[PDB]
Amino acid sequence: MLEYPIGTPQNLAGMEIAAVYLQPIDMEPEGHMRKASESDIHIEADIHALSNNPNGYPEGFWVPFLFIKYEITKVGGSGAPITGDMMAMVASDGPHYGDNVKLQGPGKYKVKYTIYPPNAKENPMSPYYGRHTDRETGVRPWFKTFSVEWDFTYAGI
Amino acid sequence: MLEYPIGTPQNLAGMEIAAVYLQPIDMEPEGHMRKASESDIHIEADIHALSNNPNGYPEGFWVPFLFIKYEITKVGGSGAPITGDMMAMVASDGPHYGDNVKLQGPGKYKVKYTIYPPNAKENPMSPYYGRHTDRETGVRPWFKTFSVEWDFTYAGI
Repeated sequence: MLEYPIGTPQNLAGMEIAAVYLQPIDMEPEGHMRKASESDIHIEADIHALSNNPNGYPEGFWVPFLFIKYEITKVGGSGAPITGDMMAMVASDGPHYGDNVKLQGPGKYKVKYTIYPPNAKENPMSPYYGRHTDRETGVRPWFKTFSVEWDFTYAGI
Repeated sequence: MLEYPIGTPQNLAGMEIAAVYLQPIDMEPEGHMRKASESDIHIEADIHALSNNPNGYPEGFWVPFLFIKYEITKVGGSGAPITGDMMAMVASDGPHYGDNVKLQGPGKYKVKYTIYPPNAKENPMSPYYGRHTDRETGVRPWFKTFSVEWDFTYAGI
């Protein structure tokens, strides 16, 4: 299989944050993602733990229960920025955060992800995840919400 | 601190299902886990992907967004079964499903876990996790809810 990079990964808060895209996908449950026929790409945030991750993740593990918002702006650029909220999902190459997106034609785009930890009140997965805090098995506090941004040139799949 | 085994792991549906326990833990958010001072153990379900996992997980990955119910019964003795729902959480050794539990003194206990996939109606994370189904990046359907059982001897902690 082939995927396409959006810039190069950025390392922050003990995680590698990478942006990639591929053709639009189909997902179970149906009717949540924008229809593949009405989309240009499936954009993803690939987030994995670095070595000595402060929240207890072994190096390379997928970081679960995050909430990621995105804003894609065409440089530059008559249309409104493209925005959305990713969904966590599994594919044949493992779990990702992703969304089907309709772009605004070929050209240069700015991509910004805003990444919320699993204790953020804005993150609807926060009620379902915890963090040990006892001395023997506890980990460091969650990172604070942050953003990452890249530029990429979209030509079309 | 010791991590005690509950039986030996069992392999089903491309996953290793293991049961272990340790001393009661403290967790953020507070007020979800039974107080550590009012508990005997923290019981865990350790679920990781085997090779050729049918849902797309690389070997060794934690299997996320499951929902686990447990039933702990003192073998052939007085006392009702002890039931509850685990919660997903991260510790210094990575993510787990777990819960703080009060037992009924030393002795032999049966431990049964009932494991619900992300698309089960009983799993509250169903609106928050998907599975690709397109030909190029799709995976096999989720497993159906199933149970696994072991027993162990509790001596104290």
